[PDB]
Amino acid sequence: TYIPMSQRRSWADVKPIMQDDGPNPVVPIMYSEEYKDAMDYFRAIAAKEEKSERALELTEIIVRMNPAHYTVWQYRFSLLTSLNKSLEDELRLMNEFAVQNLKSYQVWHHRLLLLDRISPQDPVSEIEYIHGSLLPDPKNYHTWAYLHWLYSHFSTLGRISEAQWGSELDWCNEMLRVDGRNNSAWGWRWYLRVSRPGAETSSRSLQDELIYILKSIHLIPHNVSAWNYLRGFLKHFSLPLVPILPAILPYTAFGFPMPSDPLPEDTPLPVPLALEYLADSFIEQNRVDDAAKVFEKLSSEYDQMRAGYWEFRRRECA
Amino acid sequence: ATEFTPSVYSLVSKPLPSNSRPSATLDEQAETEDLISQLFDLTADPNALVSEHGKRYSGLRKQEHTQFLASSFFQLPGKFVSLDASRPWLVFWTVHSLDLLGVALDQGTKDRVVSTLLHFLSPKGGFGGGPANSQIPHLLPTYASVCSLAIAGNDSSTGGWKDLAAARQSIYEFFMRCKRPDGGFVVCEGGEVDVRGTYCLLVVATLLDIITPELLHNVDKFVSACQTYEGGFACASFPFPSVVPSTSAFPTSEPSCRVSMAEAHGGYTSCSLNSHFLLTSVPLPSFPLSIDANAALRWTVLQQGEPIEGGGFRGRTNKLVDGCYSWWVGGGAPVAEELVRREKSRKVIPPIFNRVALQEFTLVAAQQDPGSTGGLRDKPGKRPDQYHTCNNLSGLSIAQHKMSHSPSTVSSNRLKFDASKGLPAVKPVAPGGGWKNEDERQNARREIWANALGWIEEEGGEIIVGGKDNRINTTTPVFNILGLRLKPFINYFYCQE
Ligand SMILES: CCCC[C@H]1CN(c2cccc(OC(F)(F)F)c2)C(=O)CN1Cc1cncn1Cc1ccc(C#N)cc1
Ligand SMILES: CC(C)=CCC/C(C)=C/CC/C(C)=C/COP(=O)(O)OP(=O)(O)O
Ligand SMILES: O=S(=O)(O)C[C@H](O)CNC1CCCCC1
Ligand SMILES: O=S(=O)(O)C[C@H](O)CNC1CCCCC1
Ligand SMILES: O=S(=O)(O)C[C@H](O)CNC1CCCCC1
Ligand SMILES: [Zn+2]
Repeated sequence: TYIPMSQRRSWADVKPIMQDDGPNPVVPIMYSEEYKDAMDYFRAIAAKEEKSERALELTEIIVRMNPAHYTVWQYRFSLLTSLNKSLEDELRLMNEFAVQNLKSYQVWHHRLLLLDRISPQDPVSEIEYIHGSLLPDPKNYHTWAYLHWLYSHFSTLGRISEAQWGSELDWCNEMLRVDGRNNSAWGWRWYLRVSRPGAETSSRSLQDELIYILKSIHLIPHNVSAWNYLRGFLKHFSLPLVPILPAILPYTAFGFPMPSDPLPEDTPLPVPLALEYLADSFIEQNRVDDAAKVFEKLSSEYDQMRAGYWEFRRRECA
Repeated sequence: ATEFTPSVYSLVSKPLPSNSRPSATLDEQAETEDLISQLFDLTADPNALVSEHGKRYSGLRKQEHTQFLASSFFQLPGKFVSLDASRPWLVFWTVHSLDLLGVALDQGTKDRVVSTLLHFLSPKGGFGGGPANSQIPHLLPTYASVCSLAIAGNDSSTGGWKDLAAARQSIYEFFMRCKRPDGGFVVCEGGEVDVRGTYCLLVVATLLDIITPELLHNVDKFVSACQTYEGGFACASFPFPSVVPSTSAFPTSEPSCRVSMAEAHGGYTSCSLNSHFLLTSVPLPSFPLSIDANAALRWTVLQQGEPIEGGGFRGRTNKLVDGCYSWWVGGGAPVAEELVRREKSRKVIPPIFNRVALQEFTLVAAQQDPGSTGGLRDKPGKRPDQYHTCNNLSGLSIAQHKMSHSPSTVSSNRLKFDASKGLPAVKPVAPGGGWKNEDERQNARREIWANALGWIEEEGGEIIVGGKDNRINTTTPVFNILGLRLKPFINYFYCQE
């Protein structure tokens, strides 16, 4: 059974402070006895600004019941730095939270502040933890954003070696092999190969990248993630669309990869984003009437959910 | 008016093709397709007058949804402790949904709303997620509280607006304590940095007349660098400093470059488009840095689902449709469309998304099954909640009513603005942080006010799927409150009438 904190010897000197809602608040929550009691004493602790081990224990009790309680996370971090607590132990506690499905923006931000303050000479073991943590949800948005932050922050300090970037691309390639429709891994590939300040831009790398993109499309012709990456790639590097059109035309019915001579089964034609490529190719050649006819068919036949948008594109040609 | 907005029931429903390559994404997609398409098959087509015998009627069950929200004014069960740091959002989701549904609160209930929120306001500046003796201020509760006071408050001594006016300097000071040199904001002391914070802060600063040059410096650059190769926006951008290997990675005001930190998402795309749009009103030199509006419009329309998934919006590529993205993605469409319109104008009409299919998703798939708790939800198989009720209805409103930002309305607003009326200027934190002089400050006030009141519903652009009893009220793009709340609220703080 529950022992209230008013009956605990360790807390006898503390006068709890009630929540100040006013007389008849809207959206009141029927708090458990444990949560109300803990917050009553947290209000007193935070009022006197006590930085102590019992305050530390109290914050953990509260964030286990409400992991999105940003005020108590803020107080917890100031406790850790004020008491000079082991930040590696706290990091292990955050690993347990994930295992126990205690999750929020506030937990992920707490993890970031820990890594920033520890400031490891080599973050390799945190990188490897983040990779493993993606197994139950390979698209967790907070995890992917944290991974971006980790590599960006520690590369700014000069602490990401070339071997580490190489194994990160290897891991990214494996993620996309296991699920080519994981748009989060495509986004990561873009950071690794295009946007990060240390990425190489040569004629070899552009050719390699285009080969990878085209092979990905031929493996899964209806994969929107791959089509968007192709269009972003060409646009970002100001590359013409026409020379690649041979690899795309079979989907609208030389050197770079071509579609399979028998197309994969369950590949109904035409692929609407292939038609968009063709239309934009016509615009590149100043053949505005040929582009307009493709947009018209996208609008009335092949991508009718977007009929108004494709009609907007058709009119732009005139 | 519906030539280019075909009904879901008039189109062929087919699964997303597999290309003979199974994956976990496709398993989940196909399972969701079966859930939504089976409910559509059980439901009478809303566009038909001969409702099939035996099939479910899809009319908007406004009274069920009203009673769903009624618990907010009595008590919430213990499970809501997970939102105990977001109680202003529980208020906002409730009172904005009632506005959209056309249900009035009596004055005593409004007074309770006002009093509750004012107990969340700290004298040092800003609203927290609960009482000021319990929680520190936070940018997101500050937006939710300010909008809720626009909806439920008034200009009398018990109406809460006069307390907001007296708090303007302290709120501004909170905003400046949140400010980072690279243009981001922390959401609270020691908190995370993303475009949700920028959006919530710019709405409140716009409404309360507390914008200054020092507050806005680099804010446009932070947001612009969140745009990804897909055309939507990520949560944040990272500022790399001028010197490669650096002894510090803390943000700086003159980075060598900025890089987006995750994939495009409907929630962050909504915040980014809305923030950028608010910044275009501000008369600073070569400000705001531009975005690729055409890419953002393309990304927006590509997130509308296929007929087999009922025409709802998904939040990101290769994830699932979800009713709440009717607001986050659908509600960004008029903003993206207006920015595209300005780009075309600078270098020298059919609807841009399927307005009909989005309403069919709301009516058929996103309502709780009839005769039950009421409320709206993510998708079939999910419990309804206040957050999906608000955002389903906000998105339905944008689909029903054709919204646009009207240059002639903005011109009329400029002609009527009275620059000799206003509340006291905020005192900047740094000596040179304010406007250069009174001509500059009054010009800024005029532009920001006149553009904030520039959104109109286009005459004859209404489309109410299923008949006029499904009509809800018109929300405003960018702020997401009714225009009839926005106008008296912003007029109070700029002393216009
Ligand atoms: C009643 C419970 C709803 C839970 C929602 C909303 N939600 C939340 C809680 C408190 C304030 C708030 O603010 C605002 F977004 F404006 F509503 C938003 C969350 O945390 C988690 N969600 C899960 C969710 C449902 N469908 C899509 N998602 C993804 C998602 C949406 C928004 C944010 C953010 N941020 C993060 C993730
Ligand atoms: C004003 C304000 C606070 C705006 C924010 C709105 C908003 C919807 C933000 C979404 C952020 C996010 C991490 C979504 C992913 O969650 P998920 O993986 O659970 O859902 P998903 O599968 O749809 O992406
Ligand atoms: O939110 S709605 O679905 O429109 C309202 C509910 O259906 C209530 N239905 C009642 C049934 C008995 C007769 C009076 C109406
Ligand atoms: O006077 S102010 O500083 O403006 C407002 C109060 O001091 C806020 N103090 C609370 C104590 C308990 C934790 C949450 C904050
Ligand atoms: O105004 S119109 O669009 O011509 C048609 C009305 O809105 C019909 N609404 C229905 C009436 C009977 C009960 C269920 C709703
Ligand atoms: Zn949702």
